[PDB]
Amino acid sequence: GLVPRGSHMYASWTASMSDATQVLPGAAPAASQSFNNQTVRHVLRLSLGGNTLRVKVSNLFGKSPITFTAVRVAKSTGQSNIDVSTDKSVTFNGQASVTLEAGTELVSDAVNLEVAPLTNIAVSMYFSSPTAMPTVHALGVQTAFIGAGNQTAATSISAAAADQSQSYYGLTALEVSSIQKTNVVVTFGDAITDGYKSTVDASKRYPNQLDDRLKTAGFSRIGVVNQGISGNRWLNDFSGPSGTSRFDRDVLNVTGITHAIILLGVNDLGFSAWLAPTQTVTAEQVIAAMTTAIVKAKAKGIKVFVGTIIPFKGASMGYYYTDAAEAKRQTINTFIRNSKEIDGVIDFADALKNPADPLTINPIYDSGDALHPNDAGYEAMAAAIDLSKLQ
Ligand SMILES: [Cl-]
Ligand SMILES: [Cl-]
Ligand code: NA
Ligand code: NA
Repeated sequence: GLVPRGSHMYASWTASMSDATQVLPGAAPAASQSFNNQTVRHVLRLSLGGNTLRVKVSNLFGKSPITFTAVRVAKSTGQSNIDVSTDKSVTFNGQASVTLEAGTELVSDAVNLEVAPLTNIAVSMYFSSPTAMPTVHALGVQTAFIGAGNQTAATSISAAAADQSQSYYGLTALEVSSIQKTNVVVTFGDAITDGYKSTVDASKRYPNQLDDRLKTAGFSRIGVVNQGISGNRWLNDFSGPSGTSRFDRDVLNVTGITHAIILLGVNDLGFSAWLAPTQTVTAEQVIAAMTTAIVKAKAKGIKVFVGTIIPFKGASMGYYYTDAAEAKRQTINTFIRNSKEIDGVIDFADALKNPADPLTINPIYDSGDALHPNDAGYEAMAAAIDLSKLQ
């Protein structure tokens, strides 16, 4: 019969936030990027369509307040171009401008813009004042366009190509409303979830390719959102907040989450040889962090899947990959494969390993650094997932 008409919001796109100024122990300080009477137009792919949308902006890692002078949305027509007939003001309690204190985030009012799954929209922000923006998604695998003055409603961004970025600035979620029964799959992890070495602007991250499989099978109401951070670790900050500290924000608190795919840990193992020798961790400490995250998500009724850690022999031998890192990887993967607490294993390691040597990534799936997959490898990761488990 008729689907009950109650409308609800669902996360359609996400980006986990990092503090661009945080550095490793013993490292030199790093400056945040700043805007000053400038517009940044972001482009993002929606996983879920629907009738209205809202934008979640962020000053989570600011050291002082920031003011979004204007925020607007429109359908993207490629590069920095928009369909101006779809341009809409994004308001916050009815106001076009909004100030976020340091450490806070805010979701906008609903915007009356009907949107379709697997389409791109542009989210444009104008900062009239000098604005430090340490709160970023560093590796967006997507071009952002920066121009002078308030260009938020302009058909394109007029500026030099050298001003472009591949980050997201203070933009962390896009939610879209629907009356339909809807699942939301959160992919949580590091660069291999984030999509590092997949083709920029091509939507070839593994969660994108999983999304493609779902829609091709007819499940337009099963969404996939990306909560990967390149360089992320379970147990220590950098790159990005530790996985254990961000799990509530980036997984449990995602609007409409029903399923989580967790793939995290290789950087806990790889960072201690050289990047961060004071942060050596054991497989047992990684397993303890995973355990607590699994317990919390299951207590919320979320279906929890854990991926095995993909082989990475050859990745900066002696300085990231080591015999100690491999032994920890083996222990962690054995724990994952035999766990009765999780709803299922996704054996990414088995799917991507080299038939000639299981400690290395399959050459056809290797971006070239022995650690990050290429587009074909991210396609193979998505192909290894049982879609009946996301129902
Ligand atoms: Cl307006
Ligand atoms: Cl690169
Ligand atoms: Na900060
Ligand atoms: Na959240």
